[PDB]
Amino acid sequence: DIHTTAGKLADLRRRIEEATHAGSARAVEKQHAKGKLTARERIDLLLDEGSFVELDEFARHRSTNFGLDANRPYGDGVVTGYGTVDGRPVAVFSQDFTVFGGALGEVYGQKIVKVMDFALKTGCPVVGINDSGGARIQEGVASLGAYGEIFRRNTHASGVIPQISLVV
Amino acid sequence: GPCAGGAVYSPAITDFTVMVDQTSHMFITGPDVIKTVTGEDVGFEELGGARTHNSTSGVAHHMAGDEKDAVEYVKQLLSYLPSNNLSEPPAFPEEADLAVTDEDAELDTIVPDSANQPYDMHSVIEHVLDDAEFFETQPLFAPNILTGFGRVEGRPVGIVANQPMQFAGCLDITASEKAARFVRTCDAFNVPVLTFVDVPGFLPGVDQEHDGIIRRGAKLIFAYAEATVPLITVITRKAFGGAYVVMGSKHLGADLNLAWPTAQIAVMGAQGAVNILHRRTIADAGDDAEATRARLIQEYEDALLNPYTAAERGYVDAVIMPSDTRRHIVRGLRQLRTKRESLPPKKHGNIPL
Amino acid sequence: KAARFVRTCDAFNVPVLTFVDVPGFLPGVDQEHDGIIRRGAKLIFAYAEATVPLITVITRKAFGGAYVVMGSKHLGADLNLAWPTAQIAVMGAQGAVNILHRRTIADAGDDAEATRARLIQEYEDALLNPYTAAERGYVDAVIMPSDTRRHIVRGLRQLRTKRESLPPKKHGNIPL
Amino acid sequence: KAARFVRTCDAFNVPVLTFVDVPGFLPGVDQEHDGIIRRGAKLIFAYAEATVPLITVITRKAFGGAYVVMGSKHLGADLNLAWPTAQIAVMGAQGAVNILHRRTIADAGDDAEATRARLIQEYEDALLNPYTAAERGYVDAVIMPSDTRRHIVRGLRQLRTKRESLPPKKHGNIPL
Repeated sequence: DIHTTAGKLADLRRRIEEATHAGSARAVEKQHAKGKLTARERIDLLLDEGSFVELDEFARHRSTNFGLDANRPYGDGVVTGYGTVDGRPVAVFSQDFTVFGGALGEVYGQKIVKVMDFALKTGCPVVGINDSGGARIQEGVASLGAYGEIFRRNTHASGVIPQISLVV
Repeated sequence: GPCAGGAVYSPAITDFTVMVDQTSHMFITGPDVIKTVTGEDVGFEELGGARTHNSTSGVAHHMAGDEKDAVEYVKQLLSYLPSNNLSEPPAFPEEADLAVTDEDAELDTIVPDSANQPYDMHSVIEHVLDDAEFFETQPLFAPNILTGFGRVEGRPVGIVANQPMQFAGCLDITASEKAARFVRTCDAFNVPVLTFVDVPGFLPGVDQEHDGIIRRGAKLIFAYAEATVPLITVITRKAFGGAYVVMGSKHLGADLNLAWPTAQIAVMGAQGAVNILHRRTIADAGDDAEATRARLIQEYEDALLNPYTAAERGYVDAVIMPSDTRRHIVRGLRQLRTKRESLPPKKHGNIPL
Repeated sequence: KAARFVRTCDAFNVPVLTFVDVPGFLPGVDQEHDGIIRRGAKLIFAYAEATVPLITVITRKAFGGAYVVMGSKHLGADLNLAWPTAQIAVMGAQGAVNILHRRTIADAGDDAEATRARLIQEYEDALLNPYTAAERGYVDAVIMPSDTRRHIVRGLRQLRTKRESLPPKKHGNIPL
Repeated sequence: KAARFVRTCDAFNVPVLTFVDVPGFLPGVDQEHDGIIRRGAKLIFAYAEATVPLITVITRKAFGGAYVVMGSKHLGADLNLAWPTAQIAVMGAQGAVNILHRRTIADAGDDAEATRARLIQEYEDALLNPYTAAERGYVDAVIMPSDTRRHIVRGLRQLRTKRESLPPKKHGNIPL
């Protein structure tokens, strides 16, 4: 059902599949056409097996501009979380080009800020995996605000925690 | 033994007070003076015995059966705390096996189908702690909330959790003060705090309001917002209105907030919500008030009485399978143990009293 | 009420002046069951924690624990004054003589109830004053009531530069 | 030029006032090959690093990344003002409509070039202003141009006591 504990658990499983498979099929395949991996496969390559703990897996955008609300993919275009690399703590974000062309929006901006704050708070490096067409135009100035919030963190974290950018 | 007159204020300022049933008493004024001044008759045990101070006054943290048991309780207490505030609690490191065990699976079915049927939160707590060992403090006082210590991978942690099995697990004056001082005790001594949430709201009552729930309930919010030790919160089932915010929410500073699929995070109950949200649509076409309302209530429950809207906004970091709580707590504490945080400089805060 | 007020003044660098006339704590089962032990201890904590200037003046009653609680020198008060009318003692004379001379009435209680009055009178004239406290320096001076304003003004002038701190800590653990 | 100047002011406790009218970054292969990515980032770093009072006024153009770079609130500006003539948006209307309506012209391009003008006009009157930024609090107020001096004077009076710091570090690692 849906009104029983068992049904609620089954429901989570369905959402998990959807979240782990966001981004249209005709996009995930084109990316694969090139010598590229998915945003999630890149995180797997980097982090030690079984160490990845995802944050905001079910985040969804709040825009209603230019029909953007027609689809609200779980994760909103970026995969974020914490894990370990060679047994040491690392925070990571991996932009998903298959979702809205990887264009950076408000919630997608906020997810990056959350991992950045987590890294600063716990004192570990941040590895950012970039693959984005640019700002999510539909969101207007909200997209620029998101960039700004990230830039501020980059600057405050400079010389505090290692920040490595992987551009793929 | 006896602790009478102003002398009781010393133990009061200390962190934990342990009494012995039937052979220890604490009181500012004795029965004699009370009788001559107020004419009221009261016995020593009823006035300030160990049971009284562990269940009514909120002064004692434990009632032992005898002196030997009391001393053991003290040793246990010390084993979870550091020697001073410059050190992290004493730890005997041990790597946990994160493979899902039969015990972990038990959590998937611990939550009843019926919303009003309670479950013992003690079981949830024990499932995430090493050896399923939970050292409870103030068990007899404000049973609607649980406080105590445990260990995760050998490292001491503090626990705060609503108990739906007692008084519906609602937050009242006593529960708020009980949990508030415990969180501050943990924080002052570098002990991480794990919070388990299942709160329907605040306990209704003219007595609660007249006794100062506004200023006393706020102590818990202050405790969580002030804490700089690692804070991990898990919402098992109910999380409505202000109570949701008070129980170690991310908005107060919780570092990792998890929610089971059974979690219901909403501003208020569905019935109460629809009466407001739809008072006009229900006024019109009064030929079907009870039919239109019932339909509106069902839709509100199915749409918002879950944790997915909070998850959309990042108020909760993840919605997890109940059986995966231990894994999330273990991996969470590993990363958060290096947490460094500070509040604005000040002589001290001005917490409500 | 007083506890939070003191902490507010202290947090914001405002000196605190305390005037004392307290016979003790209000007796009552409700007081005990409602937590007077942990709630009354808040006032002690506030005074002991304070680093702002603290001047206390005992007009008249200052008995037992209440005496200690009301900005006593023992908690850290910087200047403690007492009027001649002050009565600083462990407890009331009656309650004292009953203890101190309990075994010296029980003997031939016949024609002894009247004599209690005399021993009580002796305890009051001997100890219900501020001079024993003054001998020990618990109070810095016994002053004429009319001299109170002078003492407060001159006191604050000197204490204005007070610098004091508590042991390093994230925060205290005041009773809640 | 602006980056070092801002850092100089900040190092020596001098408040910084920024006036904005930027259409974007200067296009050019030379700009890219010469390192605009690392050199342009210096200005962002300077504003984000600054702890001196920061007041910014957008007169007119504020598009894309350039908007963020010119002392935006997102970098830490304390008071951000905008005149009614300000145009705060992701990019120019033309470049926007081309994207936002790319698939809704490609269909029957015949008699469609003229209609682009209308959609462009709609984007300008709807978004090329400072009101969407104001709805979100990106700018603290939309003011009359003549009211600028008043806002700056009153702003600096309050911000003069600003106290802020960055995370502890030996030093930052600004792009070089």
